[PDB]
Amino acid sequence: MFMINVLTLIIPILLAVAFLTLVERKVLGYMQFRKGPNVVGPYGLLQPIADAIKLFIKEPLRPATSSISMFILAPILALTLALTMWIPLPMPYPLINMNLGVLFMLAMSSLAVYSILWSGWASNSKYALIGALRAVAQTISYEVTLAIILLSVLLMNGSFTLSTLIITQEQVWLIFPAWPLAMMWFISTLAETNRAPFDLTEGESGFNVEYAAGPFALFFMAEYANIIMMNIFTTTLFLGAFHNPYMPELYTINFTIKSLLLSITFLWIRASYPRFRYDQLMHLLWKNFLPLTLALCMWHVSLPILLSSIPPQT
Amino acid sequence: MMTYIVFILSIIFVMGFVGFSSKPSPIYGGLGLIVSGGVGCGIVLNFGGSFLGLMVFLIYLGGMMVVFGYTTAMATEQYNKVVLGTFITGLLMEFLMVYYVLKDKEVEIVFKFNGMGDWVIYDTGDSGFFSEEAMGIAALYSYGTWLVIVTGWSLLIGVVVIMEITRGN
Amino acid sequence: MELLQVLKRGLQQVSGHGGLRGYLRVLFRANDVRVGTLVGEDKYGNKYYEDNKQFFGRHRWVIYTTEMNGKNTFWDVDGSMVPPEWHRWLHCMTDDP
Amino acid sequence: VAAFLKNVWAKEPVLVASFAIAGLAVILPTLSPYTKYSLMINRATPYNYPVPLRDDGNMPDVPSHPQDPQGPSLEWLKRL
Amino acid sequence: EMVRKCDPHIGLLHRGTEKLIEYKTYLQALPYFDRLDYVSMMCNEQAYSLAVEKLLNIQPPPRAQWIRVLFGEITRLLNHIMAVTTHALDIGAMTPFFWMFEEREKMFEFYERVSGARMHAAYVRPGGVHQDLPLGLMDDIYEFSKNFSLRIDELEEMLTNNRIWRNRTVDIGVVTAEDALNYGFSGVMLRGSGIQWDLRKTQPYD
Amino acid sequence: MWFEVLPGIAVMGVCLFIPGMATARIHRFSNGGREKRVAHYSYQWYLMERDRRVSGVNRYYVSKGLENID
Amino acid sequence: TYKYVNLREPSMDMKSVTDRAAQTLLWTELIRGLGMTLSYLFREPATINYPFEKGPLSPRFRGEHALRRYPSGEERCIACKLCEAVCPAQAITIEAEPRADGSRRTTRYDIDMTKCIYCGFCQEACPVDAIVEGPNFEFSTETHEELLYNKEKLLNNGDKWEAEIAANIQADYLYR
Amino acid sequence: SRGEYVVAKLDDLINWARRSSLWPMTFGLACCAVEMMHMAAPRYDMDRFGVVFRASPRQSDVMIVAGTLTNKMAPALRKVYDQMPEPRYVVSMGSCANGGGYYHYSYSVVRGCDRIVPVDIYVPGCPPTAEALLYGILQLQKKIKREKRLRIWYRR
Amino acid sequence: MNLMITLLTNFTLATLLVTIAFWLPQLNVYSEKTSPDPMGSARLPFSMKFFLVAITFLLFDLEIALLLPLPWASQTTNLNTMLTMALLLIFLLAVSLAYEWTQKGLEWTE
Ligand code: SF4
Ligand code: SF4
Ligand code: SF4
Repeated sequence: MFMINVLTLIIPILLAVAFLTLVERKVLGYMQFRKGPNVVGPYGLLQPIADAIKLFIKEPLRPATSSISMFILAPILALTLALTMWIPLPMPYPLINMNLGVLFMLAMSSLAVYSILWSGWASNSKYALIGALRAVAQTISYEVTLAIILLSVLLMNGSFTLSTLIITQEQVWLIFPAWPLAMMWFISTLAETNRAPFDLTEGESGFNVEYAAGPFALFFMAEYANIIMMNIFTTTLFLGAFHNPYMPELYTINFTIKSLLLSITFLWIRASYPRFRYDQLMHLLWKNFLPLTLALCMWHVSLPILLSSIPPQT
Repeated sequence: MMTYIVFILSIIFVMGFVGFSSKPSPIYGGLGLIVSGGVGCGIVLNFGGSFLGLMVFLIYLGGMMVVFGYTTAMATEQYNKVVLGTFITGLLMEFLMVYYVLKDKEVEIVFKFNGMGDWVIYDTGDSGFFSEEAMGIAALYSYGTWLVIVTGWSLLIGVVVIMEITRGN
Repeated sequence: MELLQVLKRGLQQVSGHGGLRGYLRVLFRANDVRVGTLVGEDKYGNKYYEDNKQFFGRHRWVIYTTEMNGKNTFWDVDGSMVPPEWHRWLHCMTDDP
Repeated sequence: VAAFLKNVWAKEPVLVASFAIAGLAVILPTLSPYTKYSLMINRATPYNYPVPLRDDGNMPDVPSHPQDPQGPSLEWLKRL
Repeated sequence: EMVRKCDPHIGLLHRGTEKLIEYKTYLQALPYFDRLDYVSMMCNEQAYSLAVEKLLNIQPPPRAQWIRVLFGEITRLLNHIMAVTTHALDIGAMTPFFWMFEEREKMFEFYERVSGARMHAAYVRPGGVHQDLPLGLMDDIYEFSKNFSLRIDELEEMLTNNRIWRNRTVDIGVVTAEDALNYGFSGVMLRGSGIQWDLRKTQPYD
Repeated sequence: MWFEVLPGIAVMGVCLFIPGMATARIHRFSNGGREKRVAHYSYQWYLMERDRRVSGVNRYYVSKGLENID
Repeated sequence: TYKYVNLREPSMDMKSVTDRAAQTLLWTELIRGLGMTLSYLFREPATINYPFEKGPLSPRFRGEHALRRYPSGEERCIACKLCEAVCPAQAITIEAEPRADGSRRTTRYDIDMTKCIYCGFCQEACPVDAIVEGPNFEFSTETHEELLYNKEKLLNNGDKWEAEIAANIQADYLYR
Repeated sequence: SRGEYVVAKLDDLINWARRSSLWPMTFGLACCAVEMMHMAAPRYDMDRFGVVFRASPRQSDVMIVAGTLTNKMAPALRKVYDQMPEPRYVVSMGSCANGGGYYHYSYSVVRGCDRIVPVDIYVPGCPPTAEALLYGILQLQKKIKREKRLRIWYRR
Repeated sequence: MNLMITLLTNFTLATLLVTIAFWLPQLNVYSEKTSPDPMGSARLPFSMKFFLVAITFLLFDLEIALLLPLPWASQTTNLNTMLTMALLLIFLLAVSLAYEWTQKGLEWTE
């Protein structure tokens, strides 16, 4: 009975990321005065199926890897931490109701970089190793800023429970008292998933270029699942919906619409700006984002004390 | 066999230590340490330490072992009998302890160890409307003023020391 | 509301292809369902349509025949199936069909 | 002083905003009259059991019933 | 992360064009100049035509002179659209590449309606132009250029005031005026360094 | 025109609406037609175990009311 | 006769510097770029439906080569070898001999379509308008030797595309 | 029989999947690359056919040789072709890639790219128009559609 | 037991997908390739900046771990002491950041 719940959680994730590839192509194309795929299916609805069947019957590369264990294990960890990370999400009721769901998601965010590191190490090309090192550094820096922003927002919330965020946002959204934290959180989640304008491996090498068509597809599925879930996390954290305990479908429809709009905003940001340099995004974090994060952390530590606005523990 | 779950987890824990006590390679040693850290987080999860288990996942694995493997990737350039030998030896002694303490239920090496499950020594009470370990950590600012002061000064001094000694001039 | 006008335009686009079956046929063959003034048809069965309301490039089009010279071209439409006398009109070399 | 402040507001607005927010956070609790309300809100939360005292014979301030007029009141928290 | 030496290796597109010119007549050597700079096609025809007409001691008719300059400026719009949008495409701003290439396609219709080929026209020839403008061509040129000032503004909105684009370009490749002349730089490379020089203003043609 | 991208967004919205509706319906089905009980602390778990031990069915969701007293 | 791009001195008063600080603290120009892209989303795309729709072309278009005929059946080419003398890529090979009735006609007329640069010098050097560049461009093959046209292939192309080539010549020949 | 029908339907399915998701790897050598980018423009829009724009050579299906292949360049082209996963196809676009074109008699120009790599579709022109290259891509899709790999495997 | 079941299900789906992706076209028949990147012969040179930002991340992560239990700690009774210690922790974090800023620590990876 519970395995039915697990399957109905994990199979729509794969369907959603395939049609997210389709939606990305269509929305990106319509924003630059052309169309997306509309030939393969009716309005291109059969495009992800054709792409999947094409990618699963292509000849594997078989690179001359130094180690085969890390080469196998990097997609394993990537897909596992992409799919495990969806379970404490309160939509409006979570699959696993946990006391420290935010800390759980932050722990898997910190743990997800080993796929990049092992993919960079397993490839025999040292240029791929350099690219993997740069991607790892970017991910851990924005992990730091994600942790501080999450700490301040939860200090407004008062507990690490993810379902309590619906209760604390019943009157007004948290984007109204925490819009600088909202903006910086959105940019940090953009830079976490190697999303434009923070991707580097596409510009002048990639860490996962040596993988076959299948493992590259699995890395793509993991990355796009991370993108969708991060948008859902931003929706739950800052733009919470009205929840009726007798009609959960109202909350489901509302936050689904909001997270769809946020994912469309991700694709919209992808097609508007040039790429950052590596040192420029390091400058953006360590010299611009971090001082404001520390200042707003002090402000949100002191603000409930001076306003008699301390939230309950339970 | 379910009631020995923590004990079962503990086996994998010490098994993971023989993964890196033999020292095959820094990447494989890091992988063994990652497995051992996850198993230890599960062990402390089964005792009620949820915040400390997520401290293990967030700070040990995702914070420090990431830097360890990141520095490993800048050394031990990519391309034994002793590694497999001590791995087999350690596994054999470990299963000898397992078999003996599952046979006669009371062994000793340095201290007397009991062969029952971990569930016996648990508490029968309820903590109420709070987690005791959560408020124990939360008392870091209310009670541990001196500890906070010395830890913060240590971290600041560590930052100064780290950026000083790698200048080379 | 002018969205009612858009929905009405879609409904006459559905009804202008001789029903739902013809609408789905032209949708799955041409990936396009707009109706236009029938300029004519040749001996091979290709139907040539015009619609001056569209912008330059989409104002003239052709629906290819299903069988040409004994070859089943229901799905295998070809750009070289147009005869030259209609090839001059279709490529906007002249106004007169 | 005013020339320096306008200069750093011209070159580095991010640091100016961060320092202003930090200074506000460090000087505002000492001036707002609502910190004591936070203190007695945190004091009034009943995490434990209010274990009763044995009546020796002379305790006029302690109540004999929960609904008695004696003991602390909570009308201020009800109104605020 | 810094660069201390750059060694560009060329010769991957050495077709040996100027040896093949010696074995062909002056009319046959004209389409060779179309394929040298394949985004400035009609401008390279004019440079070759002006050299042959100088040696022939003849001059083009006044109407042909105005067509060459008019199609020279359309060619300048063709190159600058390619030189800017693909410059942003390599940087990462891929979106204005598709907007301006629709305007690049409309100017390709002007080439093919006057010469017959979309890109390599072989239109400007020594002595004038090969064929006259067809009827109604200049009406379409006026209709295109009337709306084109809006298209530059849309690209200018995406890049000029954008802080990411400036950070990639504010202090990159600074060249002095004295070193630009000695290194044989010309065009925008001299012009961007503050040197007041233009061949259409200093040594004018037709 | 721009509304041709809407079938993909509709499919994605259906696929994202499915897990929440499924979780809510499974929770209501497996817990006697009501919400799944949240046990975040030991006191709530003690209450849940007391209901399970008092129901006589070894099911906590079978709530015994005032009919079970003398 | 010259203008100074990027020689602007920004104002140092409090209003302009506060506007600049608000611009770099609230991301005004990034919102401007987002608004530009969002406005460009709701425009009708310029994508045509190939092969059901074709791009616009002029009757001067130079595509596939063809050999024309007189309106009596007699072929126009009289083996004068001007096209092979003017061809810059040397794609044309001509061999000629008098036929049975004594006319000057070709016996071999090959055009190497992989050498030809599609420049139209042959159709403008022909004194009888025999060789022409037709309007066809969808003639890609699967084998290299299929792009080596002989006299028979060019005559078949002329007989296939005469009904359009004659109209194009009629519409264009006054400019020549 | 049953097996012949099953392998025929499976061959049709894999043929549709391969031909409807072509990922090209262009070679930006010369003029014909500019015309390729004009085919990728919003007017003609290769991307609506499932044919993505500027795919990586490590995951691409079809290689489009657009430009002049010189003697200094051909080993790099052969290396790129050898490092491409099967099934792979080569499209020669323009006169330079087909038979040398204008520079056929040059000392440093490979007379046709078919001497280095096997070519499936020859697109003629100088440059061939964006409609012509799109027509060549569609003809390659038709050529992939009538493949008979599983029928040959079952018959052998 | 639910979390362990979910973890095992995610892990087994991941390895099933990896095995399918790594072995399904292996049964096809193709032709092999020879054993042969800009820096194949050159050794990898060490860069101090990447290691420096790694250790800076580690130290800031440790101070983040120290700063984390503030939501639980805000419910205390010594509110003045808790506020003072929280502000002191964030102030020492900012002091470490500013000292790394001043001594050219964030150079070329700013
Ligand atoms: S178009 Fe030019 S290159 Fe082609 S056959 Fe004619 S003269 Fe030769
Ligand atoms: S120029 Fe004309 S008449 Fe002369 S040989 Fe060529 S095709 Fe024949
Ligand atoms: S075939 Fe013509 S257009 Fe293409 S690269 Fe060669 S010279 Fe340029």
